[PDB]
Amino acid sequence: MNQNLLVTKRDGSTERINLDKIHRVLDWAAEGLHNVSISQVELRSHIQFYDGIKTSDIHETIIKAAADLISRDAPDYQYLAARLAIFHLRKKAYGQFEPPALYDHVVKM
Amino acid sequence: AYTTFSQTKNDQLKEPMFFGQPVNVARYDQQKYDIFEKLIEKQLSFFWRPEEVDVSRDRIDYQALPEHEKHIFISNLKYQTLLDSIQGRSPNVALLPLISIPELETWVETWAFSETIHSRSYTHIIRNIVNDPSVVFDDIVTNEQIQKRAEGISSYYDELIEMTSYWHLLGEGTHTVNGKTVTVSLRELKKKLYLCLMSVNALEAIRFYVSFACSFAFAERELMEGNAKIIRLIARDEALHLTGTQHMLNLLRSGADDPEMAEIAEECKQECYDLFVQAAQQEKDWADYLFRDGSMIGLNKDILCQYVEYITNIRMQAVGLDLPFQTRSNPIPWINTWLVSQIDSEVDTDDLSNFQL
Amino acid sequence: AYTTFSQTKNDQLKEPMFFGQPVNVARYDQQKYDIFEKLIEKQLSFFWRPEEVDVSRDRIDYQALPEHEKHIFISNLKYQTLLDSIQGRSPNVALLPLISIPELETWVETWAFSETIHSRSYTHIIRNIVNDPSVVFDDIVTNEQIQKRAEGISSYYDELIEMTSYWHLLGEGTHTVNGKTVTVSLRELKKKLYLCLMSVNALEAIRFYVSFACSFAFAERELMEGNAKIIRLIARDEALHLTGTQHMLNLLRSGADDPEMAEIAEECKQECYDLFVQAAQQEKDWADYLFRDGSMIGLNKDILCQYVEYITNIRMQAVGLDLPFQTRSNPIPWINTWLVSQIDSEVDTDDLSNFQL
Ligand SMILES: Cc1cn([C@H]2C[C@H](O)[C@@H](COP(=O)(O)OP(=O)(O)OP(=O)(O)O)O2)c(=O)[nH]c1=O
Ligand SMILES: Nc1ncnc2c1ncn2[C@H]1C[C@H](O)[C@@H](COP(=O)(O)OP(=O)(O)O)O1
Ligand SMILES: [Mg+2]
Repeated sequence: MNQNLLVTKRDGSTERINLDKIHRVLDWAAEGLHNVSISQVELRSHIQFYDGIKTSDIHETIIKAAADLISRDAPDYQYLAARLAIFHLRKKAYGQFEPPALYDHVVKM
Repeated sequence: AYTTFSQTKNDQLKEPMFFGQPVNVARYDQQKYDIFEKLIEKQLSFFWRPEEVDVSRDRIDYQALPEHEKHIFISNLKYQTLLDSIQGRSPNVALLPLISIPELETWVETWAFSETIHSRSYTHIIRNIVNDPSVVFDDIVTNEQIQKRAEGISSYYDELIEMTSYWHLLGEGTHTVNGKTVTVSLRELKKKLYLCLMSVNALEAIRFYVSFACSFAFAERELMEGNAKIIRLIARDEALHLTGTQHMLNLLRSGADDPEMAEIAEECKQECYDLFVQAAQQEKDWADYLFRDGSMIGLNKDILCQYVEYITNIRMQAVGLDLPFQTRSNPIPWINTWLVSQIDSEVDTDDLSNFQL
Repeated sequence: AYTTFSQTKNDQLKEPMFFGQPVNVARYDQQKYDIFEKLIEKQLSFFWRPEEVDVSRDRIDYQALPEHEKHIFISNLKYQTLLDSIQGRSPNVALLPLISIPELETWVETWAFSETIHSRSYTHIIRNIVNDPSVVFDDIVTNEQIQKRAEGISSYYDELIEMTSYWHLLGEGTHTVNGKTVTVSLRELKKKLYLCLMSVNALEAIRFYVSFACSFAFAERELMEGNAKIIRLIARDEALHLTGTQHMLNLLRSGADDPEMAEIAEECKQECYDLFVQAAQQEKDWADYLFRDGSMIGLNKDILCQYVEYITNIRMQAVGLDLPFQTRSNPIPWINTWLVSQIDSEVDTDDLSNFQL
């Protein structure tokens, strides 16, 4: 009984839900860190999938999830949740990860 | 040859674990190794039945799962049904004609018996989530992705059973059977026993714990919770089982039980390392089949393969084998949950004057 | 040869009980003969542990017994420990390599496991009525009146195990083993299986029930009541055990499972008859040893020998054998407790006037 749910990307468009996108983002942020768990972040997100779910709400939830795992035993989560948030702020301001040129930005602002 | 009641009156406390005099009188007031008596008492106290677990909600959850998550769950269930199918009969067939102390004989029978409850619980789970269980069971023997791993594990049992039959019928020595020459070496038989126990330890302490991760990953999402309740009881048994094979292996390897066995353990140390590493690679390969159609929240190929390497290092170190994989922190820490049980208003002005501003 | 997981996909419903394809996948959703599936569920429901029974008072009763009654009780306990020591391992060793349907495989393993609980309870009883359990256990292997029947009973198991090993190693045919010629006949293997099951049926349905009479006769005197509770639990299992062997024997004898087996059952009818008669005669002699120094309230040589003839006729008829003893009523009917389980004041003057005095 597959429903084939849709997610809403940042540019308004929709596509099939693909969990590998979430896997790659977390694997990117946890690279080089010690005693962190991609699996932990996903399961503790308790992310509720509905057809048409905003991709920004998905990402903002896993930020809170990784942020709440910052502990004495797993201190490197302070950097996992930070990289997820820096990544989030790049999209919010630029629509991509790579920032524009310093001159081009000042002109627009 | 093997006898069901040996005539000799022997001091059972001085017999070895294996290949000594076949057990005659079954007594439990004394033990040579009390680890097996404790394992018996502990397994009997854990006695559970599958029907005592509510699995009614699991039928709804399963039908609601995405198509590829149905695949992950039912493939992990078929593989479980296979492994504990072997484990139901094999310790009884392969070890009972070799055991020579009573506490180990009865533990092996208790060990095997507890496995049949697992086999029955798999039937219970299957018949409560699918419409025709025959579709699920018939795929266990014919599906090419499962039976490949069956013959790897069963071979160690089969080869030990065969040499045991020659050792009982012909005894040790060089023989001719239908012209062809047949050599029966007790040292080569002790070697097949050791290698078999190593295979079973990797089966119960690595292969099944990889399967536990899948069953409990559905439960961390509050799905298939009736299955998870049963798998949790099974995991509690499986912890006793691997403890048994670890204690056998380490007692054999240290020469404490049989001095000859210590060197035989060293001649196998390379085979046993390759045996464990192979099991890990086989389970890593099995993970690729589970997620061939997609992954789920909290578990994919990489996560499960990391757990394979994580749990393999632990198990192999427990039996004196070199670690084959890199050091790693637990990639699924959530799995450990399932694998274990005013103002005092008074002032003193005189004391304050005793002070220089 | 024997394999712990056969690769061929067989319809397990069309396999025979014995000598067919070794069981692969263990499923319990369907059966060829559902009698064994019911025996499994019923044995699982009876699960008990020896320590859950209070046997502390039994020590006082035992020390107060007359000297010859200590003998009667303790001799019946050594014989019980002996028989269920054999029964602990033998069904697993002798039958698992021959079973070809899953429901019968799991029953035999459950049957054997439940016997290990009996062996553990005998250790429980012994260590709670005597001061040094080693005194009792060390006498079991050497005892003159026991070892005669111990080796007699184990032989049927041993000979079946031996032929089974040759049948797996060499297969059917005429072979040469170290010069000497060795013939492997499946028909002779089916014959040893049938004779063994007959011996096991006489062991569990006659030999043990003679022992039940002794254990429960003390209980009718409110003595050794902790032992009686355990023996009562053993008797409940023992009824399940002999029912299994009765169904095996009758299915083999009636040709339902194997057409060849029907003829083999008829060629053995004389041996099986002499086998039961020998067992019955052995227990009467065993009864003669028990009361050698005197009798007790409710039980002597005549009473116990009468029960031997009584229980023997019942068992032998259950498997289609001629009755060897005279018809008799139950000489100890008390044993069955332990083995089974104003005025409507209105008048109608009209209706009364409708009457001629
Ligand atoms: C910034 C950065 C991201 N990544 C990872 C994190 C992201 O998962 C991915 C970049 O994200 P995107 O390029 O947005 O890829 P996407 O998987 O969301 O697909 P699309 O938006 O086209 O539908 O690559 C790197 O591997 N290296 C990097 O330097
Ligand atoms: N098809 C999809 N289904 C579910 N989640 C997705 C997805 N694509 C991306 N995501 C998740 C992964 C990231 O953690 C989060 C933000 O991703 P992004 O690359 O910033 O947005 P987008 O790809 O929508 O432009 O959304
Ligand atoms: Mg993107």
